[PDB]
Amino acid sequence: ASVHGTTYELLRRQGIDTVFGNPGFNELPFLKDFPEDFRYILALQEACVVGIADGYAQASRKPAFINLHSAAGTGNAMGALSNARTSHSPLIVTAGQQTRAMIGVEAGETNVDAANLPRPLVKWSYEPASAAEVPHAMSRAIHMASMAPQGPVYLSVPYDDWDKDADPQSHHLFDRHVSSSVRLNDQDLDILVKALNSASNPAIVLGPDVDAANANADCVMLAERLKAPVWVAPSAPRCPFPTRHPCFRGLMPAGIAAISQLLEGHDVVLVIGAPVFRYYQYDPGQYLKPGTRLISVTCDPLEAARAPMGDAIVADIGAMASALANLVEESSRQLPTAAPEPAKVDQDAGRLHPETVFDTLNDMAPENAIYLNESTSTTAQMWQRLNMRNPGSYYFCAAGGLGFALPAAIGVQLAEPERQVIAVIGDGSANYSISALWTAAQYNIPTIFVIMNNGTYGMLRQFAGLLEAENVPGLDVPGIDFRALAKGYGVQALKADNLEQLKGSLQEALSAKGPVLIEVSTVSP
Ligand SMILES: Cc1ncc(C[n+]2csc(CCOP(=O)(O)OP(=O)(O)O)c2C)c(N)n1
Ligand SMILES: [Mg+2]
Repeated sequence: ASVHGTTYELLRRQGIDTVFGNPGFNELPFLKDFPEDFRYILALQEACVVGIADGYAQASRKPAFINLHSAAGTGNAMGALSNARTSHSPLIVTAGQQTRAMIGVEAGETNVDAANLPRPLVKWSYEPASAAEVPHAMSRAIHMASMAPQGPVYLSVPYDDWDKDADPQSHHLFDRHVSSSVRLNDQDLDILVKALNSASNPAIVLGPDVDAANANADCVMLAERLKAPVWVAPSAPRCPFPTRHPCFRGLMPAGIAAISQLLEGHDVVLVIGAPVFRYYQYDPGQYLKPGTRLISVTCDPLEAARAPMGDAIVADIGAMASALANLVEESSRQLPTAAPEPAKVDQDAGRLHPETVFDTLNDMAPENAIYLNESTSTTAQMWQRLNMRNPGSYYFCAAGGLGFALPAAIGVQLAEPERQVIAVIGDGSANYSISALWTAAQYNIPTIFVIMNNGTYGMLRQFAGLLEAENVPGLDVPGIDFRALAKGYGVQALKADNLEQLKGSLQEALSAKGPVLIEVSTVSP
């Protein structure tokens, strides 16, 4: 049968038909004789490779298979893998390794200490000891990434292994299925349910793993029965709730003191699918005001152990959310009032304000559109001004790693052809993963790229305001032509220097059959 044939049989039997890669010499014996039932998505830089696969996996809610070249190709993808760890993203990262006979010699393209290079961003890293073990190793790689908490995994395979004969017992791997859909036992669950019904002013914090689980609808019901406000946890990688539902309270501030003040007055605070408050800024204070008890449901033991406060349960987010929403009694309390409609900012005929750009997206864009965010100074306004009523409608780099949104948008749009993907990316952020645009052109993935050009790293200048950071170099990015960049990679390029220009550009981009980039002149932060 051979390792090559057996592995490709194992991948299809495990449901994988797509390979996101940038080719290399160690990868040719694996890439050769490519099965007709598989499809290869090529990106020009390995950060783009993983980013595309990442968005594809997050929207599909299935594993994604990557093929990179040795250490150099693995190294270029490490920033993406960092984002891919904090988003519990099921990624099977494979890298070709030199012939076993020359690894000790360290011949050119040898990945030295290969399993250590991904760490500590990968749940599992491995280099098989024997060619016939490779399929088994791939099997571990798939399940490791698939099993909760979902995470990136790494497998280095010497290129001489693919032609060798596979183990005849490797066929037992093909139909292996491991379940993680677990929930709290009835006795402890009923205790929790009794505490939610007893709470006089409960509150719900929802994290990215809620959207990863597609537990949004269950979380809506739970919020309705509890008649409880709902916040999305800070540094949110995803949107787990309808942003215009009367219970939704918006994006929590990323500060210790600021979160405990918001939570003050709620006896029970139920967190689901979220790390227990990840803070960006140092806002020292009380983690919790007195009279507030916190219960956290998480798929990740690291999150449960990490918490500075509260109880925690390590279970499946989907199974827990569905159990809690169907078990709780409907509260007599009145439903919370929907947050106020956002105000319209003054907009002259000149450079566009971010608020105006987000309002124009909301009226113009489809109700089932998918948004992506790498405009770091405008996140607060984007959450307020974009009505996202459906799951899988928002993605933001989980670890804050720039270069995610542009390639990921191509991956999401590939995963969801029926939904229109609009990526709002700031200037400067677009540079990290710029080559990915080519993949959208070559495969005609019709992602819309909206570039917010202010000529600066807006968030960095704003933050340098918090604290007296004066005379900080490297904060301005003047003189980039994004329409020229989009042409270089074959993406149709549009511009928008005013509102009417923006309105027209958007209507055109929505009608386009190919990818489109719109460079937007925006006002400085
Ligand atoms: C890979 C990486 N490099 C650098 C940073 C630091 N960083 C955080 S926000 C930011 C500015 C982003 O620029 P832009 O898209 O213009 O954002 P805005 O003007 O909206 O703040 C930078 C450089 C990062 N988070 N990740
Ligand atoms: Mg900017």
